[PDB]
Amino acid sequence: QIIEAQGDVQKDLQDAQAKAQADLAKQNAAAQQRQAVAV
Amino acid sequence: QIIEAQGDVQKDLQDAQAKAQADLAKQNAAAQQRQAVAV
Repeated sequence: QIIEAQGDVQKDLQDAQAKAQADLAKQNAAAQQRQAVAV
Repeated sequence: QIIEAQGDVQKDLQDAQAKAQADLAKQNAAAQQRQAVAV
């Protein structure tokens, strides 16, 4: 039970981390295309 | 209960860290576009 609780809290922690990383990557790609399209 | 409290305090810690990282990335992108638009 203790290991399952720790695994669940971890799993949501890395799920939030992965979502944040994906959002950051999307924002970086948007910034890159915005700065590259200008000419 | 202890594991849930630790998970909650961690979760807010990495949420603040991700928000700070996103703000830093936005500031860096703004600085890059400002320094590149000058010609």
